[PDB]
Amino acid sequence: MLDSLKSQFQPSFPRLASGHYVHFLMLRHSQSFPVFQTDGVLNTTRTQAGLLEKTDQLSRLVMFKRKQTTPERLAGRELLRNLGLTSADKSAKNLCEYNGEGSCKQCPDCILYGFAIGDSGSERSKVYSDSAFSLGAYEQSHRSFTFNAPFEGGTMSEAGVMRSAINELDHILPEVTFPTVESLRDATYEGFIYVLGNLLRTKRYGAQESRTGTMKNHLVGIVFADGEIFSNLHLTQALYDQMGGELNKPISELCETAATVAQDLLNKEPVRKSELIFGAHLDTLLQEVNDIYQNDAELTKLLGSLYQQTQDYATEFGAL
Amino acid sequence: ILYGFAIGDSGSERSKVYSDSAFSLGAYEQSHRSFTFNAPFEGGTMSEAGVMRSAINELDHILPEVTFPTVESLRDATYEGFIYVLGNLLRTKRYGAQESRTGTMKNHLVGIVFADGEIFSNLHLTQALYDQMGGELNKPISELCETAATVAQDLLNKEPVRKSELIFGAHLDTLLQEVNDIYQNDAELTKLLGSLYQQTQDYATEFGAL
Amino acid sequence: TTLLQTLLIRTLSEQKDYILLEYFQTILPALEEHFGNDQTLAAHILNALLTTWNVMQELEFPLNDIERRLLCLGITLHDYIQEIINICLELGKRLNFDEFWADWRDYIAEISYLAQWSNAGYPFTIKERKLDHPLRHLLTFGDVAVHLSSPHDLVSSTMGDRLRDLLNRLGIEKRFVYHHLRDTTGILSNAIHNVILRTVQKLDWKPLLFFAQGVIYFAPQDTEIPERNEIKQIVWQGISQELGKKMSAGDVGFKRDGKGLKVSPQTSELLAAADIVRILPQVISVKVNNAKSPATPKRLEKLELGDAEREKLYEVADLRCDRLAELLGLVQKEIFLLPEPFIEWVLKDLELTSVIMPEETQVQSGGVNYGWYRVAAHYVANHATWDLEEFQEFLQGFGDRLATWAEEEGYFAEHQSPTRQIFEDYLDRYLEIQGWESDHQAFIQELENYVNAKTKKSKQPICSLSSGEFPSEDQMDSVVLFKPQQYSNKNPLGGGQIKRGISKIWSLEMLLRQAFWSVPSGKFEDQQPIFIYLYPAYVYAPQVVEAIRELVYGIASVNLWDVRKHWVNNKMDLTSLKSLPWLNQLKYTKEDLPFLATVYTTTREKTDTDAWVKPAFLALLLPYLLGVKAIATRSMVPLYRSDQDFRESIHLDGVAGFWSLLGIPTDLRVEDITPALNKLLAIYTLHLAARSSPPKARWQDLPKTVQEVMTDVLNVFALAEQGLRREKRDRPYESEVTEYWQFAELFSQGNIVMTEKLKLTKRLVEEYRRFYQVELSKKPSTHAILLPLSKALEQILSVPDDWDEEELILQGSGQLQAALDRQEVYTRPIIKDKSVAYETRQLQELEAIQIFMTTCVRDLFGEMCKGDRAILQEQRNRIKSGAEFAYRLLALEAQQNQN
Amino acid sequence: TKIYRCKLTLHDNVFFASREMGILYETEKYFHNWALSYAFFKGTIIPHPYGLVGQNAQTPAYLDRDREQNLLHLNDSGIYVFPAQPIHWSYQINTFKAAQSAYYGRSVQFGGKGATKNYPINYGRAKELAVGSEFLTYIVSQKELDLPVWIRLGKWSSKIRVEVEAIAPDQIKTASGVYVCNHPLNPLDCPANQQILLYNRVVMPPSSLFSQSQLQGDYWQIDRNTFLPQGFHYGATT
DNA sequence: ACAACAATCAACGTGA
DNA sequence: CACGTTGATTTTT
Repeated sequence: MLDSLKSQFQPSFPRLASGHYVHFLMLRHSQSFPVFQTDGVLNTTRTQAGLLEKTDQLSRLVMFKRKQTTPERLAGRELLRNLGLTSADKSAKNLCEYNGEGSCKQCPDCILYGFAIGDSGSERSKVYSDSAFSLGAYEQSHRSFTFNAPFEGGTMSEAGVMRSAINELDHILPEVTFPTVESLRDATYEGFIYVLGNLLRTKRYGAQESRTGTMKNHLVGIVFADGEIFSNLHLTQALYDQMGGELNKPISELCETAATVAQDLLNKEPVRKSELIFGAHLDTLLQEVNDIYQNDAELTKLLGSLYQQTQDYATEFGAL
Repeated sequence: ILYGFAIGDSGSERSKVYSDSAFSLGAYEQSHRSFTFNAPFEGGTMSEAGVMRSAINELDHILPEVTFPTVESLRDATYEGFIYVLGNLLRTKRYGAQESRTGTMKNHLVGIVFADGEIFSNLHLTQALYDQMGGELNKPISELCETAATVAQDLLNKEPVRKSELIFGAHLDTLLQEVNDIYQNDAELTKLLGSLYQQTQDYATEFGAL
Repeated sequence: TTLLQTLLIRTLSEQKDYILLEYFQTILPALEEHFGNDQTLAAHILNALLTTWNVMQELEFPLNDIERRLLCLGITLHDYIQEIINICLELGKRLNFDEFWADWRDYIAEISYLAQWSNAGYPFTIKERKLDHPLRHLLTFGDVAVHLSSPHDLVSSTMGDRLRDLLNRLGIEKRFVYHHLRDTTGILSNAIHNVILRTVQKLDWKPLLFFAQGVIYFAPQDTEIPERNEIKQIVWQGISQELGKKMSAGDVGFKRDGKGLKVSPQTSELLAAADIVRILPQVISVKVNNAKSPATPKRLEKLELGDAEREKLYEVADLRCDRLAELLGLVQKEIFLLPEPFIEWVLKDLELTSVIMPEETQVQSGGVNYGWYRVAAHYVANHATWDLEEFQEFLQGFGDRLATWAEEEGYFAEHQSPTRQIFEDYLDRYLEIQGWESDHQAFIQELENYVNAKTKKSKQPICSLSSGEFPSEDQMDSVVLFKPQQYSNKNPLGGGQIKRGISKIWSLEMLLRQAFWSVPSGKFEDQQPIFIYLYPAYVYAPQVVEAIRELVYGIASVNLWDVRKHWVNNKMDLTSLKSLPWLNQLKYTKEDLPFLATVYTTTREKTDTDAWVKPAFLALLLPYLLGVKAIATRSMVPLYRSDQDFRESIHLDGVAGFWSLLGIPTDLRVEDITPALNKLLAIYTLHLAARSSPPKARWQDLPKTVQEVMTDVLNVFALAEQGLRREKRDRPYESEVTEYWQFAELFSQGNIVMTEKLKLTKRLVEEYRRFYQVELSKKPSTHAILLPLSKALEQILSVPDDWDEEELILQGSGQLQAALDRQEVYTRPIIKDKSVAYETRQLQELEAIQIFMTTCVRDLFGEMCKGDRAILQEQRNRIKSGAEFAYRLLALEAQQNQN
Repeated sequence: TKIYRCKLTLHDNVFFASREMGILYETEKYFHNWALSYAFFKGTIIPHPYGLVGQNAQTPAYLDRDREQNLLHLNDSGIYVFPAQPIHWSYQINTFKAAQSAYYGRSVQFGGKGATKNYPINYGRAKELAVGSEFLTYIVSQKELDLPVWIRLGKWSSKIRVEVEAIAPDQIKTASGVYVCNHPLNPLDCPANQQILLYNRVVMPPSSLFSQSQLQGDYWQIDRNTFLPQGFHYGATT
């Protein structure tokens, strides 16, 4: 598989965006109790239940772009530090720090996910993404769990007085699916392996990741195109309607019905498409990228080349 | 340092032990019972003036031999930090509500996997282990720990993770003894965990709370 | 009375307007019942009535007292011949025309003719069509004046042409004139408007219509329009003197911080240098006031003074050292340019020339000016016999000496006046009186300032609250209502310009808010302020703007506990709210008229839900009471207007998600407000039952109360049981059994599975009530009421998961039969009734037990709970609570209908 | 010559830092023309450099022929987008944060030590336009135009469904006189042979729009209740 | 019987 | 830019 796809990608990172998009179609499946919160509640919005002309509105959980992109992004930076392509030490010549002045201008993270220092340089994110939505309703997709924090002596009382340390917290359930399209513009082949790496290699999202929030990123198709294909909301509303609301289905029926709904949508969207990797060609492509991420020699080679390409972009067209 | 803090001045620290909610391998219906409890007066009856106490209620408790597959994960430890966390996993034995009366458990460590990143969720190991048994869950704990070992190795060969070391079976029941030999020796443990204290106090003065 | 009656009857003056008062006493409260629920027909008729009454005052002959009544009735009927005289009979009696005048049915021919020719057998009583002349021209003037959308719509042809030929046919020699102000900045906009009003009344202008951005006036035909260069100097003097006296009293323009007392940039303009130094003894007597932990001992400790001097000072370290050190500090920091001409004065106008050398008074680090705290502590130690009030009498005289001495020497500058200049240019862009010359704005400067906002050739930051078309300056802790120094997308990224920018216009506005709302500087945002703006349905009459003045300056601080109490009492008829005391002859006549009518909540709890509970209620309420259109927002800057905003009656910008979970729209038409208030008071009256404490409403838990109500509708009864548990009451009242059920029916209304579960929980109990009836009069336990349902659920939960539904139905019906036969015979409706043969009582009992048990195992367990015991175990508690409320409701319904 | 009625539906929440007050950053309820013009035509017509460095990294290139990210390319392509009218809207106020990438985090005061430079340290609240919203714009062009059925806008590059119809020559008509525009309109793009008689304004970066205006000049009555200014082009007042 | 949390998230001034 | 410094509000039957 990967040996055939090497034709599609750019040979080196371009200055101007050229309109080659590789789109990853995924179902992110909740595995243990994620908490996609801001403002003290699970983020929700009213939406129409499905594309077939409903009167019927539906409150669905929203995983914002930040809440999914940053856990992918940071799981790339720790891989680059483990390969020794970047460093955490302030005295190293290849230091990179995530947000401040100390952000690199060369490393793969900085070129694919972007940076903004100010006049000393900025770079646009090549990884495009959207806010993901629960396939079902909030009322079906959450439960509220009490927590307490007693004295170590096992008691809510100490010295005869009670601690105020009790509250509820709101959690998403262990089967909730978030249909997602992640999209990568104008990437080199190794840029596609780094980003697809993040999608498969990162596994925790949202708050309290030390204790909760595992998700399984099931990739459902890869689609090469001249442009943007569809939104997460539009895929979710199509997928709800293909099921007619019988949301209580096993993971593999939910992934195979997403593979045919994706192809039903791609046929209507007006962008030309070079490749549509689905089914047994996706399962061989996934095996061939798993084989890179398990091999020390192969991965240090590819990510070494990515480094070089991004260090060359930096010095030729980038922030120098 | 290893399990983290977040109250007051002097900042907050993220847990280097990463943990997740664990699931019963079997269904709830085969895995629980409701037991009535009461509380009479010390006089041995539910009355002190002819009136009833009525102090009667149910509570639900998980049955014995119910098994919860789980992966605990430790990030960026020193070797002494691994011995501390692994010590907690082998040395703890009570878990639920009402420790004083209930809730003993037996942790069988089935593997230790050194890794470039996260392996599978607790739920995924559970759903793999149920399928491998065909739902025939009335099997002894030795056969169940040996079935968990082969599904964990099947799943690990499908993870985009470089695996530096994969301690299982006869190498793991070697290592578990070499760690029991630490936790049964007053000099070895004091030295090791004292070194950890220094390591964690130096982390604190160098990068942490100063 | 209704709140709308209460506000309106204050605006009238009985000596010659009593007929309009008779209307507000009787037709008005019926009007807002039928027409009150875009635009509302009650607010159209009220503004139409009032505008025709204001037009009537100009007529050169007085309209007859009988004909004034015809105008008042005809203008109400106009929103809809024997086929129409009956539609006037039906609607008049509904609207209580009788109480205006009993005579009206005589004049119904005319009253219907004015509201729509031949007599059709109904001859007119009013003498001749010379009396239908003023009546018809009055009525047709109001019902076009109230349809204007901006003050310009009388010079724009669409409706203004007919307003002139109407006024000419009325023979009035007045002319329409306007003012408009395009740019709408809050209190400064209100001040500009009310200074134009106070100016033009001297020309005998009289306002006829009010709009959110302006006024239309009847003004004489031989009057000069006021000169542009004159209303500029008038409106600057108005705003600059009104803010001037406030800074002089000290409630604005000064702030205490750790480097001592600060002064706002605009204080340095609006007060001359000589003025501020004469006011400082009074502003320290307000702004320097901490007697618990004053600054002087803390300041002297860090001086490390030593040398056996320390105790001479420390035994007199008190607030009266601070006040003097703070005065000397601000005069040194802001009034005098070189220090040495002034350190030599203060050290000799006080008696400290010897004790303290000149240079040792200037010791500082980080601006904290420690040296003056040593100076003050010597003067306060030497004169230690003083108290705080005889000290302030000293320091007032010391300031006036300093003031006179500074200006005899000339040691202070005639400081710049930049906010006057930019304000004169703000007026030249955005104010217009009809017949002013006007220019196209140079919008290039607004772009040029944005293009350079992050480039070295910009000296001060660009405004964070506007576009930057006027000169801007850094935000100050003593000017703005919120944090000055947080990250900005408008300041350059990675630059040292960490303070944000404010236009000099918005700097006067934030100071006018400190001065006239009396809110904190730099700290008001921590009160979680949400602002409700009461915009017009395009037009207000002068009496309605006076009515909205009496509201926004006089409205009571809402407490939801008694709004709950007066609505669960009065049987949830929302019309009850019309009558409650929402306020605290006109009483606010000296305050400016609200062109942008703002009211605001303040909270001391930290969460977004705690902020929104009063604003959300008030933003539904005020449109339901007054027919006004409300926008609720967190933004201190108000929303820029368009015709799209008016397409709903209410907007709520970013409500806490409890709103969306309930499915209330974040913008509402007038048809939607009574659904919305019912759902909002239903969630409040359920949250104040459970997840509350009697003095502490715990609105931080309203998101937990709503999510439970929406997840499964039986939680409405689980919460009613928690409230009974807190109140330590063993059973609900008869009222509670229908209240909490009408709430469950309200929150379920749109949902198929909730309406099915709520119908099922009634049916379930209505089935066992065929064979078991404990009488509630005997004060039975929750367990006795639930005897058959508890024995059904325990059966489903106790059996192995392998066994069939048709086995469960038989085993459980056995346990129900076994239990029933152990109760007393009066509890068993089929067996107690001796009228029919014993085997037929047994046969009817067995089939009644079987059908109930079939509903438990088939529909409750199999369909609803998915046939899973885990999902039933979570619900066991709320199924039980829902069945107790169902049993009490079925019993309350039986004991009524058995009559 | 051609006119396209384009209605924009938000498929995720849109943020622009239009004004800032303390912890709160908020989005104006009208999408500015120049923002939508790059959302439609950047990469297809206007260049899209992935990187910036220098003065070009914090200075706009809106109407500067010397730079590649001009809106003037579109003057030469014969295309003009108008600003966007909100048909239906809602706001969500949602917090956003800085990540603690290190195991240890100190809450640092903005402008304190280690925090002395303008970056998004700490936290803020964004008043975003929500998924529950619909906006209306018009594109006017002199050539049949292959408009993208998806665009991205704002601070977080948020997806909009564009559903588009060409307004056919049977239902538009051309006229000249005094007209109430009733759509939004950017004063910088106003040519000679248009003059603005009345306007109501929405104060907004980079430059204020009109939300309502009365104009004198040429127009197209594109349906029986809206009138669109003819001959507008980017920066025509310069 | 009894707790529903607990903290932290500048605002300048002065000299070089 | 890099040193230094430390006060304020008013209250939710």
